[PDB]
Amino acid sequence: RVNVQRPLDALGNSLNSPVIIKLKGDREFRGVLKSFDLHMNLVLNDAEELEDGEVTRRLGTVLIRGDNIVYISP
Amino acid sequence: VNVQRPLDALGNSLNSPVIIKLKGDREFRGVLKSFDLHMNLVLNDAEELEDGEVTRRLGTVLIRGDNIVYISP
Amino acid sequence: RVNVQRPLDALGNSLNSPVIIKLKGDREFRGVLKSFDLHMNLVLNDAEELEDGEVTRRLGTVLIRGDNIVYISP
Amino acid sequence: VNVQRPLDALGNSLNSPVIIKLKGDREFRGVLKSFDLHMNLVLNDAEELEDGEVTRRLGTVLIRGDNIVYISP
Amino acid sequence: RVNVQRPLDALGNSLNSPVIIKLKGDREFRGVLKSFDLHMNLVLNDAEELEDGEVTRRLGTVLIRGDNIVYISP
Amino acid sequence: QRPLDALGNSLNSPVIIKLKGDREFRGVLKSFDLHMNLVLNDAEELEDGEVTRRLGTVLIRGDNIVYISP
Amino acid sequence: VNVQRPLDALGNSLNSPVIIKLKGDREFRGVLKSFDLHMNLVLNDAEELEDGEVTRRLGTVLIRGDNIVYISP
Repeated sequence: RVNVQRPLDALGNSLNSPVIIKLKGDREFRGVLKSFDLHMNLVLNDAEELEDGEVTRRLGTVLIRGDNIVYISP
Repeated sequence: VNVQRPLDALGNSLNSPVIIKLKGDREFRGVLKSFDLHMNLVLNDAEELEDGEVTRRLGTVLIRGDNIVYISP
Repeated sequence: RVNVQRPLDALGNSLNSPVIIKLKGDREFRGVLKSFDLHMNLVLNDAEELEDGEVTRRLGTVLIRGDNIVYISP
Repeated sequence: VNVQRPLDALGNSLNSPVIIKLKGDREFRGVLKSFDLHMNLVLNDAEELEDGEVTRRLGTVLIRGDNIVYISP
Repeated sequence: RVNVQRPLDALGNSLNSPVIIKLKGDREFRGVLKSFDLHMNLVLNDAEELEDGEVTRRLGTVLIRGDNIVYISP
Repeated sequence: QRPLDALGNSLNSPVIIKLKGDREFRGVLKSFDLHMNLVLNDAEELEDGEVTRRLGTVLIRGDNIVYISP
Repeated sequence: VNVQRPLDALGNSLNSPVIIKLKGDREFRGVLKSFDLHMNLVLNDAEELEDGEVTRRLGTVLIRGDNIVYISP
């Protein structure tokens, strides 16, 4: 299901489906996962940005730098 | 655990419940399903805690190793 | 549209197109993407630094250091 | 202790009680079982302290090196 | 004026010309760019530090470490 | 062309280690590497000048160091 | 200074007074004696400042490069 040595496959298993991205310092994105690399840089389509639990705006496409990521959940 | 391989502690916890303490004093409890040398890891049936209070439940979650303070089997 | 393993093709796809940049510390920039590298260092032309939706400064061209970027939205 | 390798101080503390001080004013105590060059390390019968008082017991724990301020063998 | 893959070449375009350096913590420096490396470490001559639009210090020659930089503009 | 020598010339001597967050340590330099990770003996931690705690031996990670004064 | 060698600025400042601005806004002033590519450096007769006023006097101090904002000869 998730190769015990490849945690990032969890992202692969979720391509083109809705995911939750928790960022550092209270930000969060919810959108369709379209792409990602080993650094966890990733692209979401039709994404909503949330700050402190509230929606700030919706972005057609967004590239998130992996270094700002805390966790990802399908 | 080889005195030169701290990560072996992780391998010895695969499929077993663990507590992940993140920076910013955030906490996660769940079943360790995967991990790499950077300590990125996947938990199943996970729960996010805040002051001993579950604030979120996730069936599966990928945690970046850079934000981890400690992992307790 | 973007290769599932190359999140950066989203930037390649946006060369010479308007983009929004969100930096750590909440600073925000808008401009025409002209260049970028794997570190996400990038150059914008006709850039505008924003705050509360207000343009607090304009720069004909600016080089932004990638390590300060949270996200980029084409 | 080789003046060319301070980590030897860790090697000399293997299986002995140590004190770990993390950034953010967090502190741990327990038996050192393993560690690497990054200073990631495992403690057994570990305890987390706050003002000298023991807040919680974690048993086995893997601590990431990047969060360490100092280690008192 | 810069290769789409070489954003740092924007620095080369400013050599011996005045530039504006914005650092973390909302600090700004202006001076003539004299040198720079791949880390964005750079040296300014006749440098001045600004705040609210006014020079708060005159530093003359100064070496600025790249990891503190947010952006650079001609 | 090698500042790390300054430390070498201080081996077995009392030094002052100033860390980030305004924390300060004083002890006898016993060992150190290129990353500036170092070991102090009879180390003393202090705040506002007053010693807060004592450590017979401590390993300090270089990445937390602001400066070292012999 | 060579347009490709920013470090020459330090070379040209050896045995000369310099101002070191550190992250956390601390300020140090003293005579530059040595430095490496990582910008670690040694100052003689260093003085620490705060809001423009001295705080401490040091005879010799080694400053780690990673904490530096800028160095002004």
